[PDB]
Amino acid sequence: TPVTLAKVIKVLGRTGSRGGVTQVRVEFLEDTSRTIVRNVKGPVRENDILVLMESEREARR
Amino acid sequence: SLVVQEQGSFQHILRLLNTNVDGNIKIVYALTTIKGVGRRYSNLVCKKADVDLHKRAGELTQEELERIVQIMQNPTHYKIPAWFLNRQNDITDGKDYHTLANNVESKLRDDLERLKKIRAHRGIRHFWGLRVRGQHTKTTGRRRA
Amino acid sequence: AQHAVILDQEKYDRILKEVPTYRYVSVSVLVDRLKIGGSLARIALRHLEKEGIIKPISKHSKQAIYTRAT
Amino acid sequence: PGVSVRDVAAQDFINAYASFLQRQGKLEVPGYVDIVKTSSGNEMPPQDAEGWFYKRAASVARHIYMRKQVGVGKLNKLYGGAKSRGVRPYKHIDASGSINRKVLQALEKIGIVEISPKGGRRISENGQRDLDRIAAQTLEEDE
Amino acid sequence: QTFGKKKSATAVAHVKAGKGLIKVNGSPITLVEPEILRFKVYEPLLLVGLDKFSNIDIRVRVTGGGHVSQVYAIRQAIAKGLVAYHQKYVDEQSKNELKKAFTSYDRTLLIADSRRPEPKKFGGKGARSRFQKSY
Amino acid sequence: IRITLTSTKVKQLENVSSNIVKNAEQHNLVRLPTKVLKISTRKTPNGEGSKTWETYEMRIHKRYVQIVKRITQVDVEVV
Amino acid sequence: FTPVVLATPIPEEVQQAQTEIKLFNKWSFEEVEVKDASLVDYVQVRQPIFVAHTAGRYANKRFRKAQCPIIERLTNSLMMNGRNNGKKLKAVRIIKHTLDIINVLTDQNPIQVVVDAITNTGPREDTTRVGGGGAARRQAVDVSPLRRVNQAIALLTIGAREAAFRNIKTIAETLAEELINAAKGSSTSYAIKKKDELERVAKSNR
Amino acid sequence: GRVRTKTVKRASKALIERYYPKLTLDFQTNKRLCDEIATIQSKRLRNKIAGYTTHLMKRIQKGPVRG
RNA sequence: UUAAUUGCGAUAACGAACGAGACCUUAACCUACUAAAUAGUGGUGCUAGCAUUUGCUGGUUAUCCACUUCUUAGAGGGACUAUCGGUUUCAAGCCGAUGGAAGUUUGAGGCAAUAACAGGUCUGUGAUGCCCUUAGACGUUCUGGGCCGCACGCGCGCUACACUGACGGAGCCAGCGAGUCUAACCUUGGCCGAGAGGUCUUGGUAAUCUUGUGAAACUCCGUCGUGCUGGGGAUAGAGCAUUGUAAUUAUUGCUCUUCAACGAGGAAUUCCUAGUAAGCGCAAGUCAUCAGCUUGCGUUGAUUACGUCCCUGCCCUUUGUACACAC
Ligand SMILES: [Mg+2]
Ligand SMILES: [Mg+2]
Ligand SMILES: [Mg+2]
Ligand SMILES: [Mg+2]
Ligand SMILES: [Mg+2]
Ligand SMILES: [Mg+2]
Ligand SMILES: [Mg+2]
Ligand SMILES: [Mg+2]
Ligand SMILES: [Mg+2]
Ligand SMILES: [Mg+2]
Ligand SMILES: [Mg+2]
Ligand SMILES: [Mg+2]
Repeated sequence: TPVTLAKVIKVLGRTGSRGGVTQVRVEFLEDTSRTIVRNVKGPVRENDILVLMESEREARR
Repeated sequence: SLVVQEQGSFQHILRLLNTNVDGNIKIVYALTTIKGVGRRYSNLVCKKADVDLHKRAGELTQEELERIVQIMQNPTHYKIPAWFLNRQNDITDGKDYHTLANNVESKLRDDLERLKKIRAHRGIRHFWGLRVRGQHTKTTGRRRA
Repeated sequence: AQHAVILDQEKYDRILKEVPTYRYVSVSVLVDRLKIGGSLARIALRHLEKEGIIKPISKHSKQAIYTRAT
Repeated sequence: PGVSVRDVAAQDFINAYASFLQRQGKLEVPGYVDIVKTSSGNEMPPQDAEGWFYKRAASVARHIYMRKQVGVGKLNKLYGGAKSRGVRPYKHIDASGSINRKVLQALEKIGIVEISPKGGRRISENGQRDLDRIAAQTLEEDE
Repeated sequence: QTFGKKKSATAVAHVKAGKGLIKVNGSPITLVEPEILRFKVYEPLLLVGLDKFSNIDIRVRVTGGGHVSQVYAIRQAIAKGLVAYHQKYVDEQSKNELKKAFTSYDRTLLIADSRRPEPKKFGGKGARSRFQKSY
Repeated sequence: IRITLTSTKVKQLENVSSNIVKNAEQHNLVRLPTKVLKISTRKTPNGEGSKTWETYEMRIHKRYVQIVKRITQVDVEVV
Repeated sequence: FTPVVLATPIPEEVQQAQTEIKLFNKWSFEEVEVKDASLVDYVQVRQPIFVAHTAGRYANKRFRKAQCPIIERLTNSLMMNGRNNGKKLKAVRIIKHTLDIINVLTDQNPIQVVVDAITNTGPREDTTRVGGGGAARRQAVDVSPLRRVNQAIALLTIGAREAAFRNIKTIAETLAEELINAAKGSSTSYAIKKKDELERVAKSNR
Repeated sequence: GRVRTKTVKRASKALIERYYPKLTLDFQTNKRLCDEIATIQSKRLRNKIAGYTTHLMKRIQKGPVRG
């Protein structure tokens, strides 16, 4: 069960040709120290903790 | 109600007026298995022949339902009115029947033949396969044969 | 299966083998368990409601819910 | 304890009490029952047919007590649901007139309905009496 | 003299020293029977104030709307009823003790649900929706 | 006395209502719902184009011895 | 427990539930934890409600249906496939039926074995359509704290909807026989079979 | 949605030039000031001049506004 | 920057006209005044019922006083994004919040410019140019048929494949409306009829009467049991009614009987963001009779987005052109 936590620090914006995805900066909490930009599907705002299936190697566009 | 068991006196397969009827089926509808026996007219005779409707078809005796065959082919003499009858006032003899089993198609045939040979509209219109009831015929009713 | 509409007893005192390790019982449980069809399963849920192990939790027409000898 | 019908629920009172008029047998039923549906705007004759004149007679008196004066027509509007007009839109169709009139009759043959001096049907002089009577029958063993 | 409203259902009550009988329509509240919405009507009195409503003026009658605008209307009457005899009557800090507990759960009891239904424009069976198109 | 008065415009409808509660003190002595009549037809004279509908409206507002015959001198009527 | 009465006999059962400790009418709306830290703030137990019909404006502004009592939330995704539209009263009777239809299979508060059945019904990752077109790539993107909720609802209602259809069982009996498995490691539940289906080339396309 | 047009902005500053004698940072005071000296037609018309005149006032303290 | 050629600003432009907006309409509140058997409530006179310190429920067609909260419409009040923060880039504004009946121009409409189209209408005009016809008439009337005609393709819809259902009792809740004297409109209540419907009264020119329009979905209680079944009601037979000089090619309604396809619809494709979608019925137009249509009105009341320019496509610049009957 390779999972990890991540709450969204800020919302970089949207991408996707139809406009239904958001770029987010993120971190895992205790000894926070992470920052990586994942793209996310349903609506998301600040401090929304969310899942992750590999702790790094995010994307863009 | 509550549970009984009963002995082996139930049946599937039971032929009554040339038509076998399923027995595992509850009663008043296993009667509609006969042409001419609808639901209004099946619901009534079997109460004005004094039977309990909660029972499936598997019970009963011949004169418990000869109670119904002489009811159904001679109902004018059994307190059921004339507006329940698929043939009332006739046109051959003026007396009111109830066409049943085979009798429906046959005295339907007479109804069509009486018009088809008189060259009435409905007569040769029936003889063509077209709608006798005045409905539109361009937009509707196509795939068929 | 083709299912059944009367109350002999082949697996129908499995109609009395009718509680342990399957608590909830109602019409749907009766028909499924390699068993009856479900219109005599309504007087029967009325029959063991009369005096049986099944006790009513549910007060409504559309579904009855009955449990074990809890 | 000072019981009117308004303090007993409708269904269990209208129904379990309608069995009282069976218990007595002061009937005057029409006898054309076993051939009726209560409306053109429905399809099957009433399921039971062993009763339901009591339930109907209960029902009308409950509304007649609960308000001032009733009429034969308004009975048809009330019970009459929607005719399944087949393949066309459903509509409100009124109910059987003969059915409802013959219950507004057979109820002042018992002393529960009056014939309002204004026209219509008043709850009778003694109707306001025996209706509240069945309340404490039902209530004082239903708490 | 309190209001009650959901859409076109309106419910009425009154303010003076009272009875104990809490009357719905004429058939008192005990059973109203849109069967399970009874807890909708029961709801107000239960945060605080469970009794001494034998000095209480609660007759309520409902007209208009339907089987659920009336249930929402009557609670709009009853709840505003209590804080009504707490205006220049038994202390007004209790107004701010009920308007406190009612409104801090307010499922449209003190403040009327403003939601009214939209006029339908032509070319459709609706205010917003439209007939089907064919090119 | 009892008068019932009606018109479509409201001003000269209420320039008599006030003008009669002031003859009410002529020797220091003693609103209906508005009816909207709706005609709803098509804008187009023939049959063409977008199927466009158009409601019109009439607004009808109604209200309610020697001095009697010299008070009646908008739709005036009294009984 | 403060039993008390007035001129209208108040049924005793009502007075000993709410004013004693402000419950829901039968089921203890009281403390029930969420077994997924990302639904912290995305679930509305406490404040309790006695009936699942608090008709309120949870739509005209955006995120508010987060604050809707998360049990009235699901009583809404049931009244559809077209015929059942409207008809909340038909829906809320299915839920209070299903609660003790659940409760007759091991006790302790079915108000949780529903939420215990959505945290493992939320798809962690998901895959959607690139600009592309025909030759379009399927890049994975992780899933929202609120989408994981919204969609595990309609996923759960749907599985019941199409299994109640034409089968002898009841609609309350279906989603009861479906909510329970999603409590953990279902492997035999419709909505779980779809969340686990939906995580497809999921941690690979990232 | 909420952009006031030159009908208000011209009229709203048409006052502040002739009546900075008086005029306040509170809306409802100017509300009932307006119709005394102006000839606005509708209430919504006046309430929007007032809402902006007050807005120019709530900011007039800290630096004069162009024009 | 705004929904906005809406504003801030920037400026060889300045100052101005229409369009946007303002406006008018309707939906929200209002314990503020004026007020009321054509609207209600409370009280009281008189009376039914229930248990009895007098309590519940009614009736009370002036049975007298009082009230104006529900209801009607006059005069008006009210929101102006007020206030507080976050934000801006000085600004115009945008975002959050508290407050509030109300904070997407508050919700929804009416109005709507310049230039155009060979768009549609001479089948609305006793509007009309020219042409054709004018007595064996293309005028007009009368009789009778057709516009409905059925190997087939398509557009708007109605009804359904069911167990969140059908049916039977039962509960019982709206709003917008229309309605009769050079006359027979809307119809309560009494009987008769299983029904459709029949009949002798009756009220209303209508906040009064029909009408609380006791609508339908819906709600409580039962029956049915998975398969074309009691789902579905097409087709057709027989009989009874209603409209109308006239029902045949069934006008429509009713009764019994007959009981088809349809087991959730391929490629395609419409509509929709809140009391909205969809479900449900009702009135009005039509109308002698006939709604599966339309114009509205309320009842039940969600899911899903509060985003993009991918497709379809509008607007504003800049750009290229061999286009100008304009890709
Ligand atoms: Mg009914
Ligand atoms: Mg009905
Ligand atoms: Mg094409
Ligand atoms: Mg234009
Ligand atoms: Mg042309
Ligand atoms: Mg011409
Ligand atoms: Mg034609
Ligand atoms: Mg079309
Ligand atoms: Mg059927
Ligand atoms: Mg039903
Ligand atoms: Mg399109
Ligand atoms: Mg038409």
